[PDB]
Amino acid sequence: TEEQIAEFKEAFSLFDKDGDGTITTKELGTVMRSLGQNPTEAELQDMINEVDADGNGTIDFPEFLTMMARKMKDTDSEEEIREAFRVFDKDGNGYISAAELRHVMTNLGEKLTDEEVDEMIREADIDGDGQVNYEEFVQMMTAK
Amino acid sequence: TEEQIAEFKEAFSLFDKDGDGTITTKELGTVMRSLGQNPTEAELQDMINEVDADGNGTIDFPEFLTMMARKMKDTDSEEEIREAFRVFDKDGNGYISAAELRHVMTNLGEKLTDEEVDEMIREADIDGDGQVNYEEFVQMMTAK
Amino acid sequence: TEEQIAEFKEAFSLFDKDGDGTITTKELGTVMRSLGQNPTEAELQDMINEVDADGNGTIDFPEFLTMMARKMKDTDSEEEIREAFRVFDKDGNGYISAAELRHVMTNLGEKLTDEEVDEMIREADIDGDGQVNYEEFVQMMTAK
Amino acid sequence: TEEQIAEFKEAFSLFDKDGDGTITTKELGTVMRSLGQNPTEAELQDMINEVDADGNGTIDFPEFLTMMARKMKDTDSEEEIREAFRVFDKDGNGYISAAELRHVMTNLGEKLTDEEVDEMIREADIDGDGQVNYEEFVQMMTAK
Amino acid sequence: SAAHKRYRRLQNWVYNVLERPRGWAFVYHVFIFLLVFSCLVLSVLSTIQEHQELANECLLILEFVMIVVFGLEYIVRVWSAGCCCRYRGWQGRFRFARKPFCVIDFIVFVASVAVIAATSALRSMRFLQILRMVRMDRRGGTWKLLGSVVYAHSKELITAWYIGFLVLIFASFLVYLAEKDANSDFSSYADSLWWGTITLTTIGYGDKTPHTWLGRVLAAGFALLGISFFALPAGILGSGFALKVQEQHRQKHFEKRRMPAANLIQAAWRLYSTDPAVKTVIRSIRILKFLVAKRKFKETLRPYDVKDVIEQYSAGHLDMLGRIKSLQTRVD
Amino acid sequence: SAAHKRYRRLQNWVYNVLERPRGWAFVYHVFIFLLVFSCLVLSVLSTIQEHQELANECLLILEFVMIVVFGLEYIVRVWSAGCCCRYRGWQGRFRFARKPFCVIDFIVFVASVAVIAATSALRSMRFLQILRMVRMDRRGGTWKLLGSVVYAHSKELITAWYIGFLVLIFASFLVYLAEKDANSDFSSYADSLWWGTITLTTIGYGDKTPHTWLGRVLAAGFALLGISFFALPAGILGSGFALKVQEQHRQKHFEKRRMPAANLIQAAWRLYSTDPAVKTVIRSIRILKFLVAKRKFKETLRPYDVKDVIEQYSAGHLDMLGRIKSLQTRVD
Amino acid sequence: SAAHKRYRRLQNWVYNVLERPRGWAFVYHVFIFLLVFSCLVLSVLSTIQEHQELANECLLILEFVMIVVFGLEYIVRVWSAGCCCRYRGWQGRFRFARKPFCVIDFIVFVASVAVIAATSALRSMRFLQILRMVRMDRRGGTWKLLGSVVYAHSKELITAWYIGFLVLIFASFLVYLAEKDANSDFSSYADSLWWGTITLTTIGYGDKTPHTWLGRVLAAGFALLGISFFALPAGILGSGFALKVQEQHRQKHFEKRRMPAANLIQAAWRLYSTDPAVKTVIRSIRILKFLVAKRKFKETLRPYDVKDVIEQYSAGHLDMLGRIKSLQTRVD
Amino acid sequence: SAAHKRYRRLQNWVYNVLERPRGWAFVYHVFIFLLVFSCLVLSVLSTIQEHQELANECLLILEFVMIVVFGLEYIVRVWSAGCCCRYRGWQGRFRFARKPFCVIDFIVFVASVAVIAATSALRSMRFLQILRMVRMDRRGGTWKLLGSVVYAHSKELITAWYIGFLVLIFASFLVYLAEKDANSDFSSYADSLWWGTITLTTIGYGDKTPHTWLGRVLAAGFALLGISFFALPAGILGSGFALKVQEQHRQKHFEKRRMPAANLIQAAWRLYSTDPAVKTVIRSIRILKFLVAKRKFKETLRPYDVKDVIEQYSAGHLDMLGRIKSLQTRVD
Ligand SMILES: [K+]
Ligand SMILES: [K+]
Ligand SMILES: [K+]
Ligand SMILES: [K+]
Repeated sequence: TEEQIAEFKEAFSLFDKDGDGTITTKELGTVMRSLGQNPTEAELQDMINEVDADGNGTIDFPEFLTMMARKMKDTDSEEEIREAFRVFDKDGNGYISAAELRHVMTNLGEKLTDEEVDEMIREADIDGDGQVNYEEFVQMMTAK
Repeated sequence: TEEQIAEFKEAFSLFDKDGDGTITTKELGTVMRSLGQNPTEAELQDMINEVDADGNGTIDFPEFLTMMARKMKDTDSEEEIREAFRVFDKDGNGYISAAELRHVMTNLGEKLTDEEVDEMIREADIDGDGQVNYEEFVQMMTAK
Repeated sequence: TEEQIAEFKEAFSLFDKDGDGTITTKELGTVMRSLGQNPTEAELQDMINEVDADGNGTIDFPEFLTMMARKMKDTDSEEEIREAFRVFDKDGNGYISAAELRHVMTNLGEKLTDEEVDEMIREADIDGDGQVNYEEFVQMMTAK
Repeated sequence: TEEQIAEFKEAFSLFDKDGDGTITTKELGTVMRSLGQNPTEAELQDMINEVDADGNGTIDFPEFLTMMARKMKDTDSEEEIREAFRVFDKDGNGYISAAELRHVMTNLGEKLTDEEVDEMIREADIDGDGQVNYEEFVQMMTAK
Repeated sequence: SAAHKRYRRLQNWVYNVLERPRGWAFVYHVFIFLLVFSCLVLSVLSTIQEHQELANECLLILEFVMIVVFGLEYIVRVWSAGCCCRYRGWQGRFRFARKPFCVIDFIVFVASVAVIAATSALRSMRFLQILRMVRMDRRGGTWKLLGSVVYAHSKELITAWYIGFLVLIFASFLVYLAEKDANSDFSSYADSLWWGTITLTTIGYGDKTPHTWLGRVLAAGFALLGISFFALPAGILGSGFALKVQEQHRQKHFEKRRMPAANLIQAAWRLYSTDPAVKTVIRSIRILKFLVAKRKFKETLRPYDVKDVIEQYSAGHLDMLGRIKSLQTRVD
Repeated sequence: SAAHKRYRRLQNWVYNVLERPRGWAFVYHVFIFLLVFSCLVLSVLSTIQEHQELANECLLILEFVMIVVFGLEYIVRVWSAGCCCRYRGWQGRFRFARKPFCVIDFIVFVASVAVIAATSALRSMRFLQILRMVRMDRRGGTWKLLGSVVYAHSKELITAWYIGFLVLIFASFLVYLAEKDANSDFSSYADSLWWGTITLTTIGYGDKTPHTWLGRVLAAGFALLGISFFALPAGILGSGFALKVQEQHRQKHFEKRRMPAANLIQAAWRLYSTDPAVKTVIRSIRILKFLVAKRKFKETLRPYDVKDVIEQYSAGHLDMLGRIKSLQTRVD
Repeated sequence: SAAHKRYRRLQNWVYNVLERPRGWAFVYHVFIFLLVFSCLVLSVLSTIQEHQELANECLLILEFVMIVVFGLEYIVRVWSAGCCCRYRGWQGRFRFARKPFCVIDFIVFVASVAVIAATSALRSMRFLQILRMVRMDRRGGTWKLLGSVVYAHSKELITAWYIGFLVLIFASFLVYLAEKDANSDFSSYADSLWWGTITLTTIGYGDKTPHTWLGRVLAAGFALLGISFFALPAGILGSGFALKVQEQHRQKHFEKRRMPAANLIQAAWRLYSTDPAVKTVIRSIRILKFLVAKRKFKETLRPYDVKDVIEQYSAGHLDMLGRIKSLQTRVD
Repeated sequence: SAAHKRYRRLQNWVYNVLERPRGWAFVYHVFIFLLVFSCLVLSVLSTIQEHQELANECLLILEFVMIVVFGLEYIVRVWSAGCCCRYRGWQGRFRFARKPFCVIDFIVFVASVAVIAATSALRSMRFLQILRMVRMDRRGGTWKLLGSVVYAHSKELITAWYIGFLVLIFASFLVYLAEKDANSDFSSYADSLWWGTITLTTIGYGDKTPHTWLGRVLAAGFALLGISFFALPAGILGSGFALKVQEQHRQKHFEKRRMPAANLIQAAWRLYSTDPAVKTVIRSIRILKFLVAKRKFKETLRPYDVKDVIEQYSAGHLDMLGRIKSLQTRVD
C-alpha cells in the first residue's frame, strides 16, 4: 500500500538502517539511539546476521516482503506467546492479574512506560481480573 | 426471579450474613450455628477473604451475580467432581457402590444423614450397582 | 427366542448347573466333567461367587439376562482381546502368524484341538500371513 | 500394463535376477554389478530370504504383485521417511537445508551423484530454504 | 462453655504433642531423650570408681527429675485422651492404658520408684530405664522401614550375603593353609576366620596379619573381591531406604486428597438437593462451601508426575477418544 | 482314584518344596543349611585339640542325621518327579538324575557313607560335605546375577580398576622411594605394594606405616585419590544389582499376563465357534469362562508405568489418530 | 563518555570477578585460597621448632603479601559497587559494607595489620586469618545444600542413627560383659564404648580388641550389623546431594526462560500498539526484536522431560480435547 | 583380484583387532597386558636380591618376546592402514605414525632394543616399558569419563571436599589441644593432622591414637561427622559414572539410526526419480532396497522411552491436533 511503498523508499537505502546499502550496523545503532531506541552493537549484529539475504548488512532488503507481507500471524507466534504466559501463569486459568502485568513490564526485561502498561491492561483485556483468558491475548496479537 | 430478588433483599444487609454491611464474620458464624450449620470462625474468615469485592466482609455483594447467576455448571466443577470420584473409584468403571457412598458420607468428612445418603443412592443413580457411571453424576450436579 | 427360552427352562433349575436351585458347585463340576469339561472345584466356586444375585449358587438366575441378552459386544471385550494379542504380537502390525496361533493354542493354556486351531486359522483370517489385522479379530469376536 | 508384463516376462526367469528360476543369488549380484549396482553377496542373501514365497531364491515371483501393484504408498513408508528426516531435522520445522541434503547424500551412506542431489534439491522442494516442509516430501515419495 | 472449650483445646494440644509430634513438638521428645541419655551417661560415670560419689549424687537428683516427669507424663498422657469417642470415659482410659507402650511406661515408672526406694534387682530396674530409651520410637517406624526394605530387596541382599560368606570361607581356608606353619597368628582355622572377618569388613585391627609372600598375595587378591562384597549391603539399603520413603511420601500425599473429595461431593449433593431463611442458608452454603472446597481440592490435586499425572492424562484421553468414535459415527 | 489323587497331590507338593521353594517352603532349606553349617562348625571345633572328643561324638551323631536326611532327600526328590510327562517312568527318573546337581547330591551321599565307614581321603570326603554347602544355590541365581551385572557395567568397572591399579602402582613407588632409607618397613618394592594395597582398601593393618614427613604427605595425598577409587566398585555393583533385579521383576511380571491372554482367546474362539445339553454347555462356558478370564486378565494388566503404560497409550492413540484422518477424509 | 564507559565496564567486570565468579573467574579465588592455605601451612611449619626461623621469615613476607592483597581486595570490592542503583553513592557503599562478609573482611584486614605490628592476642589474630579461610564460601552454598539435604532425608537418617546407636549401645555392653574378666582393654564400660565406636565405624585402630572366643564371636556378629549401619548415612547423603543439585539445576534453568518471555510480550504489545521515520522505526523494531526474541525464547524452551515437557503436552492436549467437544457440538 | 580382496580383508580385520577391539578381539590386548604385567612383576622380582639370577634370565627371555611382538605390532599396525583413503600411500602412513600413541610405541620399541643392548639410563628405559603399560587405554576413555563426571558433579564434590577439609582442620586442632600434654603421639599439630587424615578416611593405622578421655570423646564425635564426609565422593562418583555411561550408551545408540535413515532416503529418491534392462534394474532396486532398508530402520527405531519415545509421541500428536483444527474449520 501507500505506507508500505513509502517505507520501502527509505528501506532501499536503510536495509541496514542507513542511507546506503551496507553493513551499517553501527550507523543503524546510532540512528536508533537518536530515535530513542538506544540499542547495543552486539544486539544489532546478531539480528542482522540472522535474517539476511546477502548476510552482510547490505542485503537486497527481502525484508520488504518479510515485515509488511508477513502479518506476524504465524502459529509459532501464538504458541510462543502462550508459552510466554505460561512461565508467568502459575496454575494457569488466565492466572495473570493486571498487577502482575504491570509488575513484570515495569520491573523486569524492558521497563515499558507505566502508561503503556495501563493501556495494555485496558486494551488487551478490559476485565483486569486474575483469570484473563490467554486465547484472546494470542488472538489480540495475531487477529484480535 | 422472585426468589432471587427476595434473597437479595436480605443479602443487601447479609453480604456477610448479618443485618448490616460489615465484616460480620463472627455474626455470620453465630447465625449459621443458630441455623444448625455451626461453622468455624477460621472457616468463615478464609471464605470471606477469598470471594470478595471489598475484601473486608462488607463487600458490595457482587455475589448476587455469583450465586444465582452462576449455574455452577463450570467445566472446572465437572472435572473436579470426576477427580473426586477417582480417589474413591479404585480401578474406575463406575467403581462406586452405594455401600461405599454411604460409608464415605456417614463415616468421613461431613457425616451427612443416613436418610440423605439413601436419597443420594436413589436420586443420583437408582441402579445402585458397583458400576455407576460418573458422567451421569457430573451431569446430575451440572445439568441432570 | 426359542433356544433362549428352551435353555432358560433348564436354567431355572441349573442356575448352579443342576436340577434344583442350590449352590450345586460340586454337582455343576461333576456335570461338566460328564460333559467333557472336567473343571476344578475352586474354579467353579470363584466363578459362582463372582457373577451372582443370591451370591450362594442358588441365584435367581439373572444370568438369563446376562448370557443371551449380553451380545458379549462390550468394548471392554474388544480392548481385552487387543491386549491379549499384544502380548503375543511382538512389534505388532498383525504380528501373529498362524504358526504362532497353533503353537500357543496347542502348547499353552488350554490345549485346544489342532483341528479347532486349523479352523481358527481359516475362519478368523483366511490369509494366514504374519500380518493378520487385529481389528478384524476383535470384530470377528464382537461383530464379524 | 505394457511395461509391467514386459518386465514380468524377464521376471519369470529372473525372480532371483537370472535366466532360470533358482536361488541365483551370486548370479543376481554379478548381474547387478554388470548393471553398475555392485551389491554384496550377504546383502543379496538377506534380501532374498526376507521377501520370498519359496524362500530359496526360486520363488514363484509373487513380487510381480508386490513391485508394480504395490504403489509403495504404505503409511508405514510415510512414517518411516518422517522418522528418517527427524534424525537429520534438529529442532524440526523443516530443519533440513539443501546444503545438509547434499552433505548427507554425498558424504554418508550411499554417496549419490552430486547432480542427482542437485536434482533432489530442485524437484523435491524448489525453495531450498532451511524450513522445507516434510509433508510435501512424504507425499513427494507417496503421492506428490 | 468457655472453660469447657479451653479444656477441649488443651486436651487436644497436649495429646498431639505427646502422641503424634510434628514441627516444634519434637522439642519435648528431645527433652525426654536427653533426660534418658543423661541417665545412661551418669550411670556409665558411676561405673568409673575413681570418681563415683559425685555421679551418685547427681544420679539421685536426676532420678527425682525422671520420677516426676515420667509420672506426670503418664497422667497427662492418659488424660490426653479426650479428642475422640475412642478413649473417653473410665473404660476408655483403661483401654488406652492396655496399649502396650503405656504398659512399659508404667513399668519404667515403678522401676524408678524402686530405684529411689533402694545387687541384681537394682541392675534390672536401671535396665528398665534403658528400656524407656529403646521405647523412644513408639509407633514402629525405624523397625518397620528397615524390615520392609530388607524384605523388598531380598534377592540382592542374599546374593551379597552368599558370595561374601563363601569368599570368607574359602579365603580364610587358603590363607590358613599358606600360613599354618610360619605365622603364629593363624594357629587354627578359627583364627583364620577371625582374620578374614576383620579383613573383609575393612576393619583391619592388625592383630592378625599375613607374613609369608604367598599369604600376602592371597590376602590381597581375596581382599579385593571380599571388600567389594561386604560393603554392598550398605549401598543396597541406602538406595532402598530412599526409594521406600519416597513411596511412602507419595502414598501419604494421596490421602490428603481424600478429605477434599468428600467435602466437594457432600456439598454438591446437599446443595443440589436443597435447590428467606432457607434461601439465605442455601446461598451461604453454596458460596462458602464451593469457593473453599473446590479451591482446596485443586491445590491438593496437581503435583507428582510419576503415575498420578499420567493417570489423569489417560482418563481424560480415554473419554476423548471415546467421543471421537461417537462423533464420527454420529456424523456418518 | 482318591488314593491316586492323594498320590498326585503329595507328589506335586513335595516336588515344589524341594525344587522350587516359595513362602514357608524356605523353612526346609533353612533346615538343610543349618545342618550343613553345623557340620562345618563342628569340624572347626574338632580342629581345636584342647576339646575335640565331645566334638567328635557330636559330629558322628550329626553325620548319622546328615546321612539319613540326605538319602531321604535324594529318594523323595527323585520320586518327586511326577508332575509332568517330562520326568516320568524309569527312563524319566534316569534323566532327572543326570541333572548335574542330583549328581553331586549322590556324591555327597556316598561321601557321608564313606565318612561313617571310617588321612587325605577323609579330608576329601568332608570337603565333599562342604561341596553340598556351596551347592546350596542350585539354579544359578547368585552367580548369574553377579556375572550379568559385572558385564553390564563393564565400562565403569574397568575405569575404576584401571585408575585404582595405576594409582596403586605409582603411589607405592613414590612412597617406597621416599622411605627406602629411614623406614625399615619399606625394605623392597614388594613391601611397598603390600602397604599400598592395605592402605587404599582402607583396611589399614598398621604393620607398615610411613615415618618420614615426606612419606606421610605422599601417603595422605595418594590416599585421598585411591581410597575414593577402590570403594567405587561396591557402589557400582549395588546400583547395578538394584537395577538388574528391578528389570527381572518387570520381565517376570509380564509372563504373568501370558496365561490369561491364552485363556481369553481360547474361550472366545471356542465359544464363538460353538454359537438343551449343548445350549446349557455353551451357556455355562460363556458365563464362567468370560467372567473369570476377563477379570483375571484385567487385574494382570494395569500396573508398571515404565514403558508398559506408555506402550498401551501409544497403541490406542495410534488408531485414534488413524481414525481422525479417516473420519476427516470421509466427511470431506 | 569513553572514559565513563571504560569506568562502567571495568566496574562491572571486577564486580563479577569478585562477587559472582564463573568460568576463568575462579582463578583469582584459587589464588586467594592458595594464599590463605600457604599461611596456614607456614604457621604449622613455624610450630615445628627444629626449623622455624626460615618459616618466620617467609611468614612475615607472606603477611605483607596478605596485607596488601586483602586491603586492595577490600577497596576494589567496595568500589566494585557501580553496577546498579542498589549500592551507589556514599550511603550505598556504607550499606555494601554492612553486608556481613565485608565486616569479617575488615576484621581480617585489621588482624593482619596487628600481626605485622607485633601471647594470646597473636594467636587470636592468626585465628582471624583462619577465619578468612572459613569465610571462603561466602554465599552459603556448601552449608545450605548440606542442611537442606539432611532435613529432606530426615526419616532415613534418623532410622540409621537410631539403629546404629542402639546396636552400639548393646554390642558394647555384651562384649564388655564377655571380656570384663580376662581382657584388660575392657576395664570399664567406657572402654567398651570406645571400642565399639572404633569398630562399627570400620576405623579399627586395634588398640582395643576382643580376646576370648565368645568376645570375638559377639564382636563379629555385631560388627556385621553395625558396619552396615554406620556406613549408611554416607550413601543417603550422596544420593540426596545428587538429587537436590539436580533439582536446583532444573529450577535455575527455568528462570532462564523468564527473561525471553518478557522480551516477547514487551515487543509484541509495543509493536502492535504502534501499528517515514515512525514507519522505519516500527519496521526495524518488528524485524529485529521478533527475529531475535522468538529465536532465543525457542532455544530456551525445549529440553528437560521430567515434568516440563509433559506440562506443555498436557496444556496443548487440554485445549485440543476442549475443541474436540466444541467442534462435535457445533457439527451436531 | 582374489589376492587383492584377501589383502583387503586381512588388512581391515587386523586393523579392527588392533585399533578398535570388540568381542573376542580383546583377547589380543589381554595378551599384551599380561605381557607387560609380567615384565613389571619380573622386574619387581629382580629387585629381591636373595633370588634375582633366575629373574634376570627369565627377564631377558621376556624382553626378547617383548621386542619381537612390539616390533611386529608396530609394523602390522602401520600396514593395517588400508581401510580408507585416510591413511593410504607413503605419506598417509607417515601421518598415521604422527598420531601420538604410535610415537610412544616407537619409543618403547627403541627402549626395548636399548635394554637388550645393555645405571640411570637402564632405569629410564624400563620405565619406558611401564610407559607402554600406562598407554594401554589409547583413546582416552578412562580419563575422559572420570574428568567428565568430576566436572559434572562439581557442586556436590566441592561441598564434600570443603566440609571434610574443614572438619579435618578443626578436629585435628581440638584433639591436638586435648592431648598435647599427656599423649606423646600428638607432639605437634602436624602429627595431629596425620592422625586426623588416617582417622577420617577410616584407614586407622593405629600408630596414633587418643588416650585421654576428653581426647577420645572428641575423636569419636568428630569421627562420626568426618567418616560420613570423606566417604561421600566415592558414592557421588559411582552414581555419576553410572549416569554418564548410560547417557553415552543412549547417544551412541542414536547414531545407529543415522545410517538407515540415509539408506531409506537415498533409495526412495533414486527409485522415484527412475520411475527391459532398466525396468528389471528398477524392479530389483525397489524390492531389495526397500524390503531391507525399511526393515532395518524399523528395528533401529523403537526402544528407549526416556525422551525418544515421547519425542515421536509429541511429533505425531502435534500434526494430529493440527489437523483437528484444520478439519473442524473445514467442516464449519
Ligand atoms: K580400617
Ligand atoms: K589398625
Ligand atoms: K575401613
Ligand atoms: K584399621
